[PDB]
Amino acid sequence: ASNKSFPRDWVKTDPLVPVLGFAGWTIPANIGVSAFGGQSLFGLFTQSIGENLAHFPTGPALDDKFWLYLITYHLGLFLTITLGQIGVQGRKQ
Amino acid sequence: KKTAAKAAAPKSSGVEFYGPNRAKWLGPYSENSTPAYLTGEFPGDYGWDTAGLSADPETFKRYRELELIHARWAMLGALGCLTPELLAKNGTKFGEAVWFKAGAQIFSEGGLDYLGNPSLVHAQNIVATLAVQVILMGLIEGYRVNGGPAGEGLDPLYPGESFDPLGLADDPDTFAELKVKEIKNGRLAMFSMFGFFVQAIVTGKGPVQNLDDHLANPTVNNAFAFATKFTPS
Amino acid sequence: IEFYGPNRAKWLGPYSENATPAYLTGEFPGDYGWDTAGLSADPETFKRYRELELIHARWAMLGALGCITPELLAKSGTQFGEAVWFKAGAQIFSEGGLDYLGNPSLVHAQNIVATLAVQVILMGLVEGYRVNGGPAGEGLDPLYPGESFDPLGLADDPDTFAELKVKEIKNGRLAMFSMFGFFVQAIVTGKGPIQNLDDHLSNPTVNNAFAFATKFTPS
Amino acid sequence: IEFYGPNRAKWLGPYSENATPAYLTGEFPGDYGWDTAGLSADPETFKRYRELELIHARWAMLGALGCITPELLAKSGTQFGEAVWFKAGAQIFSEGGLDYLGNPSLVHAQNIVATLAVQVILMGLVEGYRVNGGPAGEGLDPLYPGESFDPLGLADDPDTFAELKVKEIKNGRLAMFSMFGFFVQAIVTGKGPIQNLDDHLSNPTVNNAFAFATKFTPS
Amino acid sequence: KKAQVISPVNGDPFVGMLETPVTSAPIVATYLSNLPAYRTGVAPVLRGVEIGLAHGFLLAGPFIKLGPLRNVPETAEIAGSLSAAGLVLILALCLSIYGSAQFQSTPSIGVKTLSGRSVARDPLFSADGWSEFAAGFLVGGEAGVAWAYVCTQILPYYS
Ligand code: CHL
Ligand code: CLA
Ligand code: CLA
Ligand code: CLA
Ligand code: CLA
Ligand SMILES: CC1=C[C@H](O)CC(C)(C)[C@H]1/C=C/C(C)=C/C=C/C(C)=C/C=C/C=C(C)/C=C/C=C(C)/C=C/C1=C(C)C[C@H](O)CC1(C)C
Ligand SMILES: CC1=C[C@H](O)CC(C)(C)[C@H]1/C=C/C(C)=C/C=C/C(C)=C/C=C/C=C(C)/C=C/C=C(C)/C=C/C1=C(C)C[C@H](O)CC1(C)C
Repeated sequence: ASNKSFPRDWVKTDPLVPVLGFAGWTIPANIGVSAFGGQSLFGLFTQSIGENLAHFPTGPALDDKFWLYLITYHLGLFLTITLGQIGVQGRKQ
Repeated sequence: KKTAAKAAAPKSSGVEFYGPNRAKWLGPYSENSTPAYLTGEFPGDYGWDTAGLSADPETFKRYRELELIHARWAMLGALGCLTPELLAKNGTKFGEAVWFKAGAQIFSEGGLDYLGNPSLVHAQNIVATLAVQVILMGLIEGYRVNGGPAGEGLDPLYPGESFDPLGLADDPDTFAELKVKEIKNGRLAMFSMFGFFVQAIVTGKGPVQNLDDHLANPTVNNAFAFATKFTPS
Repeated sequence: IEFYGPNRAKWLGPYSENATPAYLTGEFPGDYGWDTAGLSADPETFKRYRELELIHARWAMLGALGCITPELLAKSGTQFGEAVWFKAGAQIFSEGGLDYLGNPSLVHAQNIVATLAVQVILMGLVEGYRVNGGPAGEGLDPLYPGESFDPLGLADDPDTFAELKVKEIKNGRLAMFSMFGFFVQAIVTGKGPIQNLDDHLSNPTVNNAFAFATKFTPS
Repeated sequence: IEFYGPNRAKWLGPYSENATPAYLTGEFPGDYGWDTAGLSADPETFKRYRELELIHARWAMLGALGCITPELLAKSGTQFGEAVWFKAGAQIFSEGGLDYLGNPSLVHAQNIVATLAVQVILMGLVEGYRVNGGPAGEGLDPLYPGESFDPLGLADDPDTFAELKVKEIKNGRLAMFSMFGFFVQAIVTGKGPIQNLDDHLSNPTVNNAFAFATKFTPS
Repeated sequence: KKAQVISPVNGDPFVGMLETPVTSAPIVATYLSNLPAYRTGVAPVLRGVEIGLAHGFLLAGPFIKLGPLRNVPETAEIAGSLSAAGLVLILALCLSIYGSAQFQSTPSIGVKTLSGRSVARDPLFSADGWSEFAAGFLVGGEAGVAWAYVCTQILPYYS
């Protein structure tokens, strides 16, 4: 029917799905637009990650212009990997 | 949970120990089906026989008798160079949590103050520390190569006896896997220790402190900023 | 007391692990069975290692006695200048060349390049004739010749000769380790090793080793 | 880890000279084969030495704990007078007899000759009944009885009991050597052994032993 | 296209369970095999003390931080720990009466493992085994809550 036993490999690990995921999304994620004044969406909150890593135990402020960077960065990072994994065209496309 | 059906010798697991392993190069793997001396059957074989320093079967064994010991030392070496640089940055006095003068603290005020607490071991002698190290370690590694109490010496790579409290050491396919998680994590510990050592030579700050400095400015605070140091002239 | 046999004084004694590697079981001096890495599994390479270790041991023993004698001689009743083995190599440059015994009636070597060239010539000759033989009978044995290098004749009785072999090898190992100690003392404290001896005998525990432990501190 | 057998932890371990004297090969606790003079060759005299060493070991262990406890107790939270074991024997003479725990509500022994006579009577009784047996079952074993002296019942399992034997003997040897140390400290420096402990922990190397090395100088 | 992940249980589409990477993934399967409630070869007393040690130590917390004695210093820990010990006590009572009600009659018939072989029945599922498990739970839970107090009093940067 569907199957008779659960296959113990279901995520077929193709090793260059993740490296192309974040490597092929972050090398164009740090270009530099007019929009930020010459900064990236990977270096402008590198400043932030290190910045509130300085004063360590203080959890950063709940309105601090970098939660936006965290959320909008992962909103694309996860998407590019989840569309990379459907780059298993081994039998479909 | 299903009993991994063994019945045979191979140990495939996912894909780890057979002819089709996972090699090192993604298309330029070892020529002619990987040099003829090593075709699976053991944890940690990936195929770097490029210098070929081990072609005799006894040397293939004796180098691995080094490997597992070396890796296990590096695991505790890594964690034992990580822990108090975190703890001192949180809330705990130590003297100096940096792993250069961690050994020099005996000379400082009164010996070794443990966890910043003046109610503990307080080792004032270096000489007694030397004595206990030599004596107890020479005993223990004599027992490693011979086999004495608390379990006899059967396999010098993996004894697997009353030493293990969990008693996991029964199903052999899951440990065809876990003998390899060992070596993967141990080589991670090896190169983390080279991080400790070469960062120790070049800049002389703690490895945690190197991570903090790097993440404060990843493009500026990295190895290349030390590149003009150590130049003759 | 049975080095030539299975009952040799093994590398851990009664922690011996009497399952010794089978490519050496007695029959050669110095076989103490301590092969943890096993870099001498091949037999011809093992022979090379026996020859090489013998050469290293004899050279190191010569160097070790050369590191003990002149300082004591200049400390007792003679003068050399710098009897400590550091600037004994630079005694030719200082003022009047290298005067042997600290006496201007002996060698008095002015130019070091002449020592250099003659030393290369003589050393090449003696090492070539060491490998392939030559004078005083052609060399038939690479390990121990048995020709006219023993003018007293101590190599008649075989078991005492084998005991002499084992003593030679043990003395050579000790000499190599001790010269390593000499080199490390040359690095760390950079003073006289027999000055070290006198200072540690005068100061047994107050200046032991770890006053000289914060010198090569990186920063 | 095989004291009961040929593979016992011998007197030099790795310099064991495995040609041990044949009149002891395991089968008894504490047999470490260190007979350099050999004053126990005869077997009945050897048995006497086993019994004698057991008696000495138990007495010395009792004395050693008696030398560690009272000083620490009077240092922590109580007072005895002279808790150091020198004048604890003269605490009956000083002012008010020997008050136990330093408290005039306990033993308060005024006359030492009464302690003397009662001590002789009791000790003669217990030693005689120790040799030939008597109460609590007649003594059938001179070394370890097995009768009602083990009210817990730890002597059921034999190999753990033998390990207890070996621990008892080793503890006794350590106690005898340590009480010898106590006596030598009583002679040379004549101060508190735990005062010695505190002073050496406060002064690890400046007052070690050889400040107290020019005291008994003849002239 | 000739690829499927979700399967019925051991073939057999007519038992009301179906296998998913939530239930029958390998790491999840080995994880829930290694928990103390599924080991079957150990004596139930020891499981009782392991489970009790875990649950008492976790149960102590919320009474400490959120109890009615949480602002008065140095005694906010005492009332919390005591209340948690009370809760563990009541859990022990519940285990005892469950033993008195559940295993009070005949057991079931048969049991096999998933990769079929006839495994025997777990000894935790008899009256004696369950009662022993309950005793182990009481001991472990009280020891755990006592350890929670101990751990509060000596801990580097507790707050
Ligand atoms: C009162 C009657 C009394 C009787 C009849 C016995 C009878 C006996 N006792 Mg017992 N004892 C008695 C009272 C006491 N004993 C002991 C303590 C012991 C011990 C510890 C031992 C005996 C043993 C023996 C037996 C043989 C000992 C012997 O030959 O002595 C001859 C010995 C002497 C006259 C004195 C020897 C002194 C010794 C050489 C000390 C040397 C000191 C050191 C060199 C170091 C000194 C200072 C430091 C700082 C250097 C024998 C059955 C021994 C035994 O049963 O062996 C199987 C045994 O080991 N008795 C004490 C505690 C003080 C007693 C108190 O009243
Ligand atoms: C002391 C540690 C040690 C030892 C004894 C060995 C021994 C061995 N390894 Mg191994 N290995 C090690 C560390 C070590 N390795 C580390 C850290 C890694 C991760 C990189 C690996 C990864 C690895 C793989 C993936 C494979 C082996 C293999 C082998 C076997 C044959 C290869 C050979 O001849 O190398 C002999 C090795 C030595 C003689 C050690 C040389 C040490 C000197 C000082 C040179 C090293 C200096 C370094 C290269 C300079 C840069 C340092 C920088 C990279 C940090 C042999 C059993 C093959 C095998 O059979 O699998 C088990 C194989 O497929 N190894
Ligand atoms: C370069 C010098 C040298 C060489 C070639 C040898 C050669 C040999 N030794 Mg040997 N040995 C030496 C010095 C040397 N020894 C010294 C100085 C000591 C005293 C510490 C010993 C103590 C010793 C024992 C106890 C035993 C041997 C044995 C052997 C034989 C087998 C081991 C082997 O393959 O070694 C190969 C060696 C090398 C390839 C040399 C590598 C050198 C590099 C630079 C690494 C050295 C780094 C070092 C570990 C760091 C600390 C140095 C410090 C300890 C001095 C072989 C003939 C065994 C045997 O059967 O005897 C016949 C044996 O049981 N040796
Ligand atoms: C009077 C106490 C005493 C006695 C009777 C014995 C008796 C024995 N011991 Mg023994 N031993 C003792 C104290 C004693 N021990 C102490 C204190 C130590 C620790 C240092 C040891 C450590 C020891 C070892 C390691 C071994 C023995 C062994 C033996 C047995 C054979 C040796 C023999 O014949 O001894 C006869 C002894 C005497 C006749 C005592 C003579 C005493 C006079 C006063 C001379 C002492 C002077 C002394 C050397 C000076 C320094 C004292 C200082 C070291 C305390 C025998 C049962 C061997 C054995 O097989 O065990 C069963 C063995 O291997 N003993
Ligand atoms: C008439 C019935 C009755 C009675 C007498 C109580 C009485 C109490 N309730 Mg309560 N309650 C009841 C019904 C009742 N409840 C009902 C029906 C509900 C559900 C609606 C609740 C829901 C409720 C909540 C939600 C809470 C209480 C709490 C309390 C305590 C408040 C006292 C105080 O200030 O904290 C002082 C508290 C202490 C000093 C701790 C004492 C803990 C127990 C009594 C001691 C246990 C001793 C020890 C464990 C024995 C050792 C065993 C050995 C094996 C080691 C008090 C014990 C509070 C409480 O105790 O929780 C923290 C609380 O938060 N009640
Ligand atoms: C065995 C083994 C095994 C395992 O398996 C592994 C391992 C461990 C690796 C191994 C080991 C090895 C080793 C240790 C080695 C070492 C060596 C040495 C030390 C040498 C020396 C060596 C040394 C030597 C020769 C020396 C020589 C010397 C000389 C000439 C001298 C000269 C001099 C003199 C007269 C004086 C003057 O004024 C100066 C001088 C100039 C100073
Ligand atoms: C073996 C051998 C061998 C070889 O061959 C030879 C030789 C070497 C000779 C030998 C040896 C020998 C020896 C060494 C011996 C020793 C012994 C001892 C030490 C004892 C002690 C012994 C000791 C002892 C008993 C002791 C006892 C003690 C006591 C009772 C005490 C008491 C007390 C107390 C409580 C406290 C108080 O407040 C006071 C007093 C009064 C103080």
